Amino acid sequence: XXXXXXXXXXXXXXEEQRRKKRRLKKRIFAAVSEGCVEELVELLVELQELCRRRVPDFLMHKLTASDTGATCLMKALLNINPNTKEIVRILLAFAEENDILGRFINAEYTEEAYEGQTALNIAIERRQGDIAALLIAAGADVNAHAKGAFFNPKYQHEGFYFGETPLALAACTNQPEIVQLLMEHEQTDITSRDSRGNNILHALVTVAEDFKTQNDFVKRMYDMILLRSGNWELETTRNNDGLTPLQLAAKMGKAEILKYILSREIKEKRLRSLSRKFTDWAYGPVSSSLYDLTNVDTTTDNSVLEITVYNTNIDNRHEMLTLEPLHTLLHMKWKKFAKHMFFLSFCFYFFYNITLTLVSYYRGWLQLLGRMFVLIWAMCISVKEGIAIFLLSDAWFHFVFFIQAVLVILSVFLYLFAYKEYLACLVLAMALGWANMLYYTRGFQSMGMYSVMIQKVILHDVLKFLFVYIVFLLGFGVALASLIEKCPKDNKDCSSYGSFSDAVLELFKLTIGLGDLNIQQNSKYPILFLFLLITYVILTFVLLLNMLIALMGETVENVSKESERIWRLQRARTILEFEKMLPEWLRSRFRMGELCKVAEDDFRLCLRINEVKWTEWKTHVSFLN
Amino acid sequence: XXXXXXXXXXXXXXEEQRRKKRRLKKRIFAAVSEGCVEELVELLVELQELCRRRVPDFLMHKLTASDTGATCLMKALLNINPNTKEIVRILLAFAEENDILGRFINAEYTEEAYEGQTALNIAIERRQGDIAALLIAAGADVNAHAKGAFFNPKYQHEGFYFGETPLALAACTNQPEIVQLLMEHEQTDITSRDSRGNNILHALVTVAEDFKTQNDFVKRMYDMILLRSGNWELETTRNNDGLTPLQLAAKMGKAEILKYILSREIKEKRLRSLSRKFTDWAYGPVSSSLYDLTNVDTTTDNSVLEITVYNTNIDNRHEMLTLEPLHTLLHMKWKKFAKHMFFLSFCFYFFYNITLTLVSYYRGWLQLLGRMFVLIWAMCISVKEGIAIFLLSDAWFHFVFFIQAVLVILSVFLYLFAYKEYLACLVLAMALGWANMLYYTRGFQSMGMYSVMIQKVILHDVLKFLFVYIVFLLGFGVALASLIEKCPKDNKDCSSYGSFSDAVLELFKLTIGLGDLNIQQNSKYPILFLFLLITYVILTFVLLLNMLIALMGETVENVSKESERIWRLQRARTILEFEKMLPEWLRSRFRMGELCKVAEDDFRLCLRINEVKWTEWKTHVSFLN
Repeated sequence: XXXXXXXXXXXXXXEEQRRKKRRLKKRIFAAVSEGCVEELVELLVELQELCRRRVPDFLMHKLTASDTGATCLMKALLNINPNTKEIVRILLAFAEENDILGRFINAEYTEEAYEGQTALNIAIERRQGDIAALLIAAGADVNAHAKGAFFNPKYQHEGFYFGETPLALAACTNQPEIVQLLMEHEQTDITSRDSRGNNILHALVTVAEDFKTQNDFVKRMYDMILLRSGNWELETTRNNDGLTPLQLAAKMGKAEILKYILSREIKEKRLRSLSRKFTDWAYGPVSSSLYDLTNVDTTTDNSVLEITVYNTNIDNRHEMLTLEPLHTLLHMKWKKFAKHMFFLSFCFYFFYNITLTLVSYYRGWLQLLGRMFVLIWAMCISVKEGIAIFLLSDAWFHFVFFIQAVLVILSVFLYLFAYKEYLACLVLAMALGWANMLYYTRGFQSMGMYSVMIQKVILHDVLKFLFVYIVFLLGFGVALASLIEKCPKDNKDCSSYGSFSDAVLELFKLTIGLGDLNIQQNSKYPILFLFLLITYVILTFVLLLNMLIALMGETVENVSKESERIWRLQRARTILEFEKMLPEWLRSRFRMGELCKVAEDDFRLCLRINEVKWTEWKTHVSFLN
Repeated sequence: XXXXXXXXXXXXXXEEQRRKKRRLKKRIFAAVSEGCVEELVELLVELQELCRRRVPDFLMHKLTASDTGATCLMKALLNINPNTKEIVRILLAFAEENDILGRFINAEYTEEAYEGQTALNIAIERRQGDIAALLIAAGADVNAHAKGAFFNPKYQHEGFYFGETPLALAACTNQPEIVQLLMEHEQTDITSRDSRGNNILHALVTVAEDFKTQNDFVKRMYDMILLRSGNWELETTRNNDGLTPLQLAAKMGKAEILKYILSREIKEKRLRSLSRKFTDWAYGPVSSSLYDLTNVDTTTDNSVLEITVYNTNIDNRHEMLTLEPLHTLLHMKWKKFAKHMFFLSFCFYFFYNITLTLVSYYRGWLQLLGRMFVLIWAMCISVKEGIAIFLLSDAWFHFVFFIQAVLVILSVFLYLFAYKEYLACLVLAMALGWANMLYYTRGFQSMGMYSVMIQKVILHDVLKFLFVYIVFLLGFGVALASLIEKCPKDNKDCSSYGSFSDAVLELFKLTIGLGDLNIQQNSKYPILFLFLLITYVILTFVLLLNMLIALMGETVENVSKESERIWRLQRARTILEFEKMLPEWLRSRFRMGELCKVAEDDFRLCLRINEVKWTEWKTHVSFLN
C-alpha cells in the first residue's frame, strides 16, 4: 500500500531575519541527518542559546517540526551515523541545559497515519541498545503506544504490526537483552494492552511464521518471557474478541508454537505450578502423561476444537489436529457415540430411500402405512437441514439433503391436491437420494477418500471443460441449423436437423458415438457442412485431451495424501456436529474429564493418556551411547 | 492401552497416634521422592528406630506400602535425584542396621498387572549402573522374573517386552558394561527362560527393528554375547512353540540380523567351532565358501523356507529370500525338478482343456475314448485341489481350479442322468479354464509380471468403481422405469423400457456406446427423462476419470518393481509346493547336502557355493590403495 509520506533524504517534490532563521533551523536538521560535523552542531547550539538569551516553548517549537511533529533527535536516530551516539549525548546534554527535557523526550510523532511514536521505538527498530538504555535512564516513558494506522493495519500485506509497545517490539524483533533490561525496570508494565487489547503474547502469535522454519525467534522468546513472570493472570486474559492467546494461535494456522503452548513440562516449583503436560510413570519408551483441558473439552464458549475445525481460512487444520489432546479426544468421542449414531442415521436414511423407490415404482394398506411415516421422515430431515442451511467446500451436501426432502414433501403435497406433474418431482427426488450415498462413504477410508477425489474432480476440473464445450456446441449448432434451412419437403425425416435442438442432440450423440453421421441431405452445400462437422469432432478431441493433460499435473504427489487428510477432517466435522447434537445432560454423562492436584491450591480437569514411541525411544537409546 | 495405575507425583483423584503415624510414613515416602533433605531422612530414620526400640516384620510393613507392594527404595529409584545414590547408600545402611535386608531387597512389587519386579529392574531401566553394581554386591537376586502383564503383552502396540530379566533388559537397552558385570558374576544364569521360554536371544530378536537403520544395538550385542559364552547349547534351545531363534527371527520379518545369524565367519579356535559360513580358496573376487543347513534343507519339522514363504503377515519376504543359501537352494531345486514338472502339468492341463472345448463344440468311438480319460483328469485334479482348498491373496487360483473340475464332473454326471441344463454348466467350465491360463504365466517373467499386475488391478482398483457404478445404475433404472410407466399401446416396441431389466440393459449398452438413444417415446414428460439420462452419462464419465486418476498414483515408482518381486515369490511358492509333492525316497535322491569336518567332533551337512563379485572386489581394490 502507498500513502502519505515520511522523513527522507530526498524530497519527492522537484530583512535577513527569516533567511537566517531558515538557514539555522534547516542546518540543525541537516547536521542531525549527516551527524558528522558535531562542531557545527555545537556552534549552532551556542547560537540558538544566544538567540534564546536575547521562551522554552518557542525554542522547542523551532526545534520540533510542526509538519509531521518530528524532532531533531528523532531525525538523528533515523539517520544512523557512527557518532550518532555521541550526537545523541550532545543534544541530550543541551536539552538538559535547557531543562524542557520532559516534554521533549515524551514527544509523540504527530501525523495522520502516525498518531504517536516515541524515539525509543526508533532506537529499538534501528537496533541501538546502548542508546536505548541511555534514553530509558534519561527518564523515558516506556509505556506510550503507537496508536497509529501504519502500526495497526487492516490487512497484513499492507503495514507492520508488532504490538504497539517498545517491549513487544523488542520481543518480535531479535533483541533479547533489551527485554531483560525492560523486565528489570520497575515502571515497566506487562499487562498493558493495545487498541485491540492483544498483549505481548497475542502480538507474538501474530508474527510467528508456520512451515517449521529451522530457526524461530517466537518459539524461544515466549518461553523466556513466561518463565520470568510467573502468572496464570497473563494467558487468562483476552483480546477485544474475548480470545485467549491459545485460541488466537489456533484461529490462525500457527502450528509448532501451538504445540509448545499445549505441552509445557517444567520442573521448578513455581514453574511446575505454571506447567502443562504433567508426566508420571515414564519407563523406557512407554509413558503415561496427563494433559489439561480447561478451554479444550468443547464446553467452553468458543473452544479450541470448534475453532480448528469450523475454520476454513487456514488449510493447515490437519497438521494442528495430529496433536495429542485433540486427536485423543476425537478418537474417544468417536468410539463412544459416533460409531453408534452414524450407522444409526445411515440405516434410517437407507430405509427411507428404499421406501421412496418402491413407492415410486408402482405409480396396499401397508403401503399407505409406510407412506405415512415416510412423510414424517421427510419433514424431520427437512427441519434438521434447513436450520444449518440458512445459517452459514463442505456444506454442499446439506443443501442437497434439504433440496431432496423439500422436493419430496412438495410432490406428496401436489398428490394431495389435483396435480399431474407430481410423479416427475418424485422421481427426481429419489435420484438425488442415491447421489447422497457418497455422503456416507465417509464411514470408510477406502470408499471415503475415493469420494473425496470424486467431489474434487467434479468441482475443479470438469466445469472449465464443460463450459467451453457447450459454447462450441451451441455455435456449431446454429451454424448447422442455418445450413439445414432447406425445408423438409413433406418428410420431417428428410430434415434431420430442421430444428436447432435436434441438431444439438445429434451432435451430442456424435460425441458419444451413438448417432449416424448422415451424408448431408436437405443441405444446399454439403461439403462445407461436412468439413465443419469434422472440425467440431477434432476440437472436442483436443479439448478432452487437454483436460486429461491438466488432470495429471494436479496429481503430482498429493492425490492420496490430501485425500486421507480431507477424510480425517470430514470425520472430525461430522463427529463434532454429533457432539453438539446431543443433550446437555448426555454431554454431562460423556464428559471425559479427570481431576488432578498438581499445586497446593489448583484442582483442574485433566486427561490421562499413554504414549508408546518405540522408534523415538530406540533413537534415544542409540544416541545415548 | 489404558489401565490400572502407577506411582506418580500427582494423584489423579481430587489420639495423635494415627496422625503422627501418617505424618511419619508419608514424610518418609516424600523424602524418598524429593531425595533432597537427607537430614530429614536421618531424623525420620532415628525416630523410626526409636519407635521400634520402644517387630521387624511390622517395621518392613510400615516401610513397604501394601497397596502396590512398593517400598521406599523403589520410590527413591523412581524419583531420580542427584543425591539419590547417597540416599540409596543411607537407606541401605539403615536396613543393614535393622538386618531385614534379605526380604527387603528381594521384594517383589505386588500388583495385578505387576506380579513381580525387582528394584534392580528400575536401576537398569533408569540407567544407573553404579547403583546397579552396589545393589548386586549387596546380595541382590539377579534371576527373578517380572512375570507380569505390562511386561508380557498380547499385542506389541500395548506394552513393553524385553525378556523379563535384568540381563535381557541390559541387552535390549543400551547398557553394555552392566552386561559385562553380570556375565562376570558367578550366580548369573544365561540359560534361564521366561514365561514363553524365549531366552535372551529370542528376546533380542523381538526388539531389533528392520529397515536397515544406520545404528543398531541388537546387531552388535548378539555378537558379543555369543562370543563370550561359547556354546551350541544356546541357539539349539527353543521357545514354547518349539522355535529356534533363527526360526523366530524368520517368522518375524527381521532381515539384517537374520543375515548375520546365517553367516558368522570367525577365526579363533573355539570361535571356529562356533562359526558359520566356512570359507576356503578365496582369490581376488572369486571365492568358494560353504554354508550349513542343519535346519534349512526343508527336511526339519518347521524349516526356514516354509516359514519365510508360507507366511503372509510380513510383506518383507522378498528381502529375506535374496540371502545366499535360500536363493541358491531355490535355484538348484528349480533347475533339477521344477523346470520338468511345471511344463509337464502345463501340457496335461492344456490337453485337458482342448479336449473339453472340442467335446463342447459338437453338442465317435475315439470321441468316447477321450471323453473317458477327461473324467479321470477331472476327478484327479479335483481331489488334488480340494485338500488344499479346505485346508487354509494367492490361493484364489486353487479355489478356481477346484470350482472348474467340480463343475465338469457335475455336468458329466447330469449328462449321465436325464437333465437338460448340463450343457450350460459344461461351457461355463471351459470358459473358466482359459482364465486359469494366467496361472501358468508364472512360467515366464515377461508374461508373469503382467499377470501379477492384472490380478492386482482386478482385486484392488475395479471393485470400488463397479459397486458405485451399479448402485447409480439401479437408481437411474428404477427412475426411468417409473417414467416409462406409459403402457405399450399394443406394441411392446413402443415401450422400449416397459421392463426394469430392459432399461438397465439399454443403459449398459449406452455406457458402451452400442445402443440408440431414443427420443423419449411412451414418456409422459420426456425432457426430464432426457436430462436425467444425460446426468447419468456425465456421472459415469467422471467416475471413470476418477478411477483412472487414482490408478496412476498407485504406480508412483513400484509397479514393475513390486511385480518382479511378487513373481519371484510366486515361483518360490510353487517350487516349494512341488518339493512337498514328491515322495520321501525321491527327496532322499535329491537331498543336496554335502558333509564337512570343521571341528574335531562336528560332522554337519553343508552346501558349497561360489561367489563372484567383480564390483565389490573392485571397490575393495580401489579403497585398499
